[PDB]
Amino acid sequence: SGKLRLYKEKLEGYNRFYSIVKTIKMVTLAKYRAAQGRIRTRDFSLRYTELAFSKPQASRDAVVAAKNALVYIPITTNRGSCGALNSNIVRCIDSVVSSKMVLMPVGKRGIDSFSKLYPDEFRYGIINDMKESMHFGYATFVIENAYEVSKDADRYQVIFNRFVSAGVQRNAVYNIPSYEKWKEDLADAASSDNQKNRYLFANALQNEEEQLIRDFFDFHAALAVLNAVGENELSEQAARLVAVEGQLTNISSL
Amino acid sequence: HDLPEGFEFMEHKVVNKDIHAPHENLETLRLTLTRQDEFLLREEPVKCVTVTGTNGEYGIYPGHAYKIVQLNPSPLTVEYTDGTTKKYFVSGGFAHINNEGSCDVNTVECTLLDDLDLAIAEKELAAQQAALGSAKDDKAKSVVEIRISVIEAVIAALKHH
Amino acid sequence: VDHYNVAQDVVQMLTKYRELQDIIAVLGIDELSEEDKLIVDRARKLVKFLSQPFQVAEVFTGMTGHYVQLDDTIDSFSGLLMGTYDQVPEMAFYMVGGINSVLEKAKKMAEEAAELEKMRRARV
Amino acid sequence: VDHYNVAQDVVQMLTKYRELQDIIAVLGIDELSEEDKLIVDRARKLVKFLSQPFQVAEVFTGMTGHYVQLDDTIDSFSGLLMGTYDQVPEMAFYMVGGINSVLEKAKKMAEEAAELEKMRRAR
Amino acid sequence: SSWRDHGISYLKYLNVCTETLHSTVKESRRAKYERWSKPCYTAQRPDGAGGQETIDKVPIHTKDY
Amino acid sequence: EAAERNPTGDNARDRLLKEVLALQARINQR
Amino acid sequence: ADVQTIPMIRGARFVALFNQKQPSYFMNAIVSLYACLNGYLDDVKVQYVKFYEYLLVHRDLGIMYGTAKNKFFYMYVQELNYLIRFFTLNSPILHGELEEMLKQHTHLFLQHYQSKMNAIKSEKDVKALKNLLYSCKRAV
Ligand SMILES: O=c1ccn([C@@H]2O[C@H](COP(=O)(O)OP(=O)(O)OP(=O)(O)O)[C@@H](O)[C@H]2O)c(=O)[nH]1
Repeated sequence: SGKLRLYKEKLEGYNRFYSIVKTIKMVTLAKYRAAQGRIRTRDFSLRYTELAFSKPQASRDAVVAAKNALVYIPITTNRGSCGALNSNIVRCIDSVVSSKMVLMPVGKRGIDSFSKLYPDEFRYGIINDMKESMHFGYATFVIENAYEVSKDADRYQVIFNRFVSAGVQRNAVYNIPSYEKWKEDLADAASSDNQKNRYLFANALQNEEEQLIRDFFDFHAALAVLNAVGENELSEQAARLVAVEGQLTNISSL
Repeated sequence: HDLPEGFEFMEHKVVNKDIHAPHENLETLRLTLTRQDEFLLREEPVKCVTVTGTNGEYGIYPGHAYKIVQLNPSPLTVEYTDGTTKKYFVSGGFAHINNEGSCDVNTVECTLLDDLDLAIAEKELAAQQAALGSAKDDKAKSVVEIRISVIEAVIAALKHH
Repeated sequence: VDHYNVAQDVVQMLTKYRELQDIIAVLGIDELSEEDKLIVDRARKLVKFLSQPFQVAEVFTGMTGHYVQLDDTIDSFSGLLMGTYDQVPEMAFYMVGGINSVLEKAKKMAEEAAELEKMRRARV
Repeated sequence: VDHYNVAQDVVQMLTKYRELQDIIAVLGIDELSEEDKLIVDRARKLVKFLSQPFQVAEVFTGMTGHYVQLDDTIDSFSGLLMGTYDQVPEMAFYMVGGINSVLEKAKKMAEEAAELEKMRRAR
Repeated sequence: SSWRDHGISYLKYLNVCTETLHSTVKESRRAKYERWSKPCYTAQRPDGAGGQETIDKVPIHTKDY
Repeated sequence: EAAERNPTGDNARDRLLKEVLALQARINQR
Repeated sequence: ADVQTIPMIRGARFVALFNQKQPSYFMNAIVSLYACLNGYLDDVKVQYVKFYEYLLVHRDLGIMYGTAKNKFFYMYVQELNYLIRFFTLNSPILHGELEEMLKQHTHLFLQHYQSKMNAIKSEKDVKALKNLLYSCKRAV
């Protein structure tokens, strides 16, 4: 009859969908493994970047104290089906809502999600085609656009996903204060006994010219952005596997 | 609600020696050569490293004073205690030298001098020279000058040895 | 007129949510539009809110039954549709009477969550 | 021989397009390769080019019908298969007759689009 | 040297240097290295019609510097 | 200015909603 | 099933105009369809299409604001239904006055109503507007 053939066609369509999703899983796992090589080569580029920007600070004073623009650069994936990464990033942004907040998200999903929720705190977004390897030029483009969005910005907070393991993708933050505040903190560390761990570093920077210091600041900011995007891509590939597995289970149940 | 900081996931921290501490005689330097958030050497003990900074060449041996160097497009030499020399070429970046016996060289691009070729550099240099005359404006002239300087440095490094 | 309008709005929301469930059950909630997520959340709250403990099923439900007035139902559903209760947790609407019961259950849940957060923080 | 070859090619392309529709629904057109995008475009043009206004359904459609000669159909479909009309807009093949009608409709579409652009330009 | 006077930043100088260095690489290895310099990034804002209005805040290619 | 010169069930719902929102904000703080 | 083009702008308003509770007189229905067809509702929000239609049919903005210069073509002249059926709307006898009436109605509606409707924020006013729109859906 027709209803019997209707169910037969529906089952055939589900089988085709399952096969396509399985191929997607294989392709994603290929890039997961292919770009799994980063794990051996990471965790050593950003060593003096820690000294430059790593500071244990409260989450309130740093927010309320500032009266200039607070730039935020959330990292988001172009294609959906990644998982809960974008949702968690949006939640983190929502918890930090302020009159000074400015958004320059990354990825199509981030743009489409922050344009509607935050229309008056959104200027424009950056998009990269996942064709080449995440390189320094992309990070420089992001930093230049962030500066042009708000040059008199108190800080530039980058929110990304850290791929701890195949099944653990936490949310991590890089804070990049303004050149003036960074200079003040550096001078305080160099002179005062406080910040004893950065004393040598600050004094070494002071001895050099100011153009070199500015280049150092920009260079390490770009390195942090590069690290963020790379970890986000790896987390996206892994995170993507979970979503694809969930879709496969749903299709099998259907 | 308190988000972590990406630096907490990196446990290979930087060891800074204290001001009022005894001196130690070191025979090896821990080098850390990095390109685009990727390392080629992981705290490798080497006899010395020669890096071409903006002011001039620097020969870093164990115990060198704490310093920051802004690199320029140039060769970088690494000589091990065994007596083996390894030569890279860098396009830019920074070199952080610590008095505790470490040297972190973070470059935008660090590639083996062998990977580079001569004829390619010559033809690219000729093209850049031809385009310099037809530079659209001052900015194009400066960019072409930058490229020509890089190519000349590469050619000089190749011809040296 | 208000009763009719509220009923029609609820039916439209439920119909749209049922349509969206077909996509949700295959791909996932994260594959929806920004406003589609809002519709899904409101419709889930509506579905939970429609439940009610009967005074005769206290043995099976283990909860005191409720008797909701007609006006109270209309007012509560009209308020929920407007979105003034978006902050209230979804489970606050499950097995309750009018809107006041929803708010009381939400307050109790908030107190429990605050106690748990205090215990976790003190553990540091 | 030409008629048989053209018919078989059309059938094969339509079958391939039907197969690719599932991938498009799951992945998306952007995810397909360039070799597949060309097939998709040609298959869509073929699907719309099979439609024809009949001289007896003028009331239903509101347009004059067409009578396409056998040779004209073979030539038009053969040209479409090999990409001779890859730059023609897709809608130019919808509810038309031979290839001449396709070109005339494409010209009309271009003229109206230019008029719309001029109207926007003045604004 | 003379690029600072024209407003060119340090990061653009680094990108130009890396691109030239990659162009100087042998034929075999370039296939890898060229993947670290090809620009594939763009700036977009969603308009009312839905078109992705492209921004010109920063140049993408080196020739545009 | 002229307006100034010239001169409860729903309140309970507003009070309860305000209390719930205050609690949900307090838990997020600490 | 697959960019606010003219077909997409007018299709939504046509779908909005198809909601009815009681049969509509031929003159009112044809006039409303003609107005929506010629882009007279492009500037009107989809939510306000029914209110616009109700004002067009049961009210006359031109007479209300004293800007009506038409001689015979008014929506309150129910005898125009047969004249429209005989000659059609796209005829020189009726087309000029029809366009003039539609232009005047669109201008007056937009100016005097849609500006205020878009400026409502109060909960009381929002609820009143929602009730008004729902009543309009069931009135024309
Ligand atoms: O007028 C000046 C003074 C100082 N400087 C710069 O300040 C820094 C002071 O640096 P030092 O004086 O501390 O070190 P150094 O002798 O080893 O210097 P280099 O060979 O490494 O350069 C050096 O980098 C010097 O070039 C100027 O560029 N211009």
